[PDB]
Amino acid sequence: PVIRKFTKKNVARAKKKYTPFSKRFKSIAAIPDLTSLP
Amino acid sequence: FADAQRSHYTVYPSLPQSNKNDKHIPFVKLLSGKESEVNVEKRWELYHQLHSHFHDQVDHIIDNIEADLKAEISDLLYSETTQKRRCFNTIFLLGSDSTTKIELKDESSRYNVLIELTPKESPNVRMMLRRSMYKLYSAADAEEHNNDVSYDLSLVENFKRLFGKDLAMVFNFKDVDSINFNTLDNFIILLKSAFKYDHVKISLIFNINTNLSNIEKNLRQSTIRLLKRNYHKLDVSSNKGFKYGNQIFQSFLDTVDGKLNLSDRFVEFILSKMANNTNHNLQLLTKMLDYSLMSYFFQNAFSVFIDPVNVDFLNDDYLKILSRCPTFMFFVEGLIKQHAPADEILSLLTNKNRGLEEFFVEFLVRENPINGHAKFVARFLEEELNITNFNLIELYHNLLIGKLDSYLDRWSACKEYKDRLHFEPIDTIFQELFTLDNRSGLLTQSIFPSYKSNIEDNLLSWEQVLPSLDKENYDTLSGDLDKIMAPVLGQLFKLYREANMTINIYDFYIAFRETLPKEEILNFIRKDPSNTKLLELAETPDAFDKVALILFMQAIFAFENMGLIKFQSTKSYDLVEKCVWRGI
Amino acid sequence: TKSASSFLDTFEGYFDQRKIVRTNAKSRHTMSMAPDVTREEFSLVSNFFNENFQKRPRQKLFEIQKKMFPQYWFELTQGFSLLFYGVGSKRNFLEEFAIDYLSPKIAYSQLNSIPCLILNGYNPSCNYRDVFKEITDLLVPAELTRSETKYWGNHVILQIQKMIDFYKNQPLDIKLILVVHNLDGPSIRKNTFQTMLSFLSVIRQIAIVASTDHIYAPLLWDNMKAQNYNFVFHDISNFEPSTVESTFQDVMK
Repeated sequence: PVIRKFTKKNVARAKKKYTPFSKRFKSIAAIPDLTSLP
Repeated sequence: FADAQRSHYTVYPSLPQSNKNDKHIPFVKLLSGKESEVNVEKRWELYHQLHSHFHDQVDHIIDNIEADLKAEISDLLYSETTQKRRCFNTIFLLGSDSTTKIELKDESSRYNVLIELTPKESPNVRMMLRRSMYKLYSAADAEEHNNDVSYDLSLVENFKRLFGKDLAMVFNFKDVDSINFNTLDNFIILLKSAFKYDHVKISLIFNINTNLSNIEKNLRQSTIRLLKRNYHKLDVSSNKGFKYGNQIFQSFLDTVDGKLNLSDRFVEFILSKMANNTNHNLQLLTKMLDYSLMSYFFQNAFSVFIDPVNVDFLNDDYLKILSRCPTFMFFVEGLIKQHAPADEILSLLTNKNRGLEEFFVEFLVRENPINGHAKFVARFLEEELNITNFNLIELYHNLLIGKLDSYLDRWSACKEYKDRLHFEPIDTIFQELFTLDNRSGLLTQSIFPSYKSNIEDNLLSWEQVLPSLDKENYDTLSGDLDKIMAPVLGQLFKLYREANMTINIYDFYIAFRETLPKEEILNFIRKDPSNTKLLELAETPDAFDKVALILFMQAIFAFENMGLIKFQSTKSYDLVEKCVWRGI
Repeated sequence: TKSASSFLDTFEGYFDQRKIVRTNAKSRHTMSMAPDVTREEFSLVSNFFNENFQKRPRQKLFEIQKKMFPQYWFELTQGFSLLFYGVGSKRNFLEEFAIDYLSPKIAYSQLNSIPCLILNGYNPSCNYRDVFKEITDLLVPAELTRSETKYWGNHVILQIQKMIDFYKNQPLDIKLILVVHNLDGPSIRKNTFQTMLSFLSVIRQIAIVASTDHIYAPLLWDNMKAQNYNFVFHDISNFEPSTVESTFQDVMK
């Protein structure tokens, strides 16, 4: 297929999400009660 | 405003939709505005026929030097072996600019890669190695129709078992005079260990733009003795062996064969400007000949008469123009001085238009072959005599002057042929409207100008660029100022020329302050009707110095970014240094 | 009077005026004793004297050299680049030549107008990567493929080389007019910018209309740069007051 200029065979990425808390519901008036959340 | 404060503002110019004219060609009305529009259209089409017929041959010569060079290099790149078998083939391409494409042959069960290398592509040895093995693995795995390797000579070691083919890499160093030779012999040492792998064949190709005594002076001696195993030289330059100057200047005569002529001064100017430049001469030949043609059809109305169909559009102003040719004056003086027929010279002097109008059309059937006989001298020197070191431009120059026999005896090889290679031509009447020429200094002023001299001339004298007027002084704002006062930045240069090498800026200001009129500018400064700020500084008892420092500092900081003034002693900027002298 | 020079300006005028002057014959006068001004008095008398000292002779000169414009269009359409050296600002010359005259005449002759990329090269904030970004949407060429890009090469120079081999199989009409002001300015005289602008002039389908200000300008171009430009030089020195560019440079006391 392709011939690459260099390789990064020993790479380890975490399992971490990119979208922040601001885009959970996109509703400031309807944020649930964060204290007694599971 | 604020659009000349940002770099690269693109601008779409809006346009009126149509004007409905023939103004689609730049050729203006000649003969002081008396020419016909159909003649201007025919002049444009005729110039384009001539220019296309020239450049369609120039392009074949220029794309034939590559088919000669690829044929040349790829014969001493192959078809030879050395008994040592542990050496790389080396080809020194002398005088070559890095502009050539190299072709590698079939030679099946063996790859052939070409690794071009550059002084930008070589800051040290490891980038050369990584780029070389990257190009090798790319041009090996893409010419096959999967793992990742490291880019070093291990790929050269196991190229036989990775792919199954023998390696033959041909290196190609582009500007060998511009690479570090300290990096280059390190790369040659690092390549020398590839000899032990029994399936490689390294070939080195050096594109040198200087002589070979400057490459083997900078290299180390062990690398030079390694390069002395199977080396070949090859002179690649279009001045060696004048075959491509004898095909561009030959093809220029095939467009002007009978219609146009070349002057003496023009061909010697060509020879003077082709000899002060060695690297590219097949381009400085064409961009002088085309600019000679372009300054002809833009200037000479009689170019419309170089085609033998436009013979009937001889208006009165063409008969005025052709009558004041001095060769025709020599012919009419001949018609006076040898014999005396009255009523024929009385006709053709100023009265009869029909005799002069029909007389000129006889003067176009004549050929008088200069360029029709010079090809015979070229074929005689190339085929029958076998001398391939002659210049068609200089032979044509001596043939145009008439001292061709000196140039033929310059070799002392054709002593039995100085009658066969002889030709004494004469002039045909009305050459001097039909000759490509340079007597006005046009090909000098706008191809090879004396740049710095023109800048200094316009700075010093300045009357050859600014006019003097005699009516527009009272409706203006400065009518009496253009005659008694030199322009600032052109007046300051008169003091800059006759200053020392170290110019004190206060003395350079005082010398500028007492070369200005005092009792004129203190009257002039109160002229503006709109503003009120310019008049109160004239009500200040030191107006002349405060208006003199503004103009002086403006001229000084205007010279400085032009290049004539260096401010030495940073954090002072008070003692400037003159750093451009006139006439050099 | 203040120079004891036997010769004037030639090589011997260079050798003669480069003597050695003693410590008492010297005049160490600071320019503090020059009568100081404000910035606004300079700003006022400057713009007064720009258009009210030789205004009508300079307009006469621009009308004299304004009937030279068909030769400039002829030289551009025959393959050459243009170079306008001379005393004074050549800015309004190229703003009144390339915008007004040139691109209407080019647009009519091949039948919107022809795009004009002005390039203020007297501004020291003149990178060639955003300038080549501005070229690659007025032409929109092809992208650099994997085989044609190289190991950490320069993508701009390789893209211009790809455009050069693309535009040998094309009709010869001007597709852009690239108007460089002060081609030897402080951020464009460097080598890779000149390699860019010299490889752009190889294309017949772009007309380069440049201008210079410095006097040692022609040594920026060797036998490879001066061959890919193939300039024709035109001294249009018109003694302009040059006040667009001096706001960039330091006018420090």
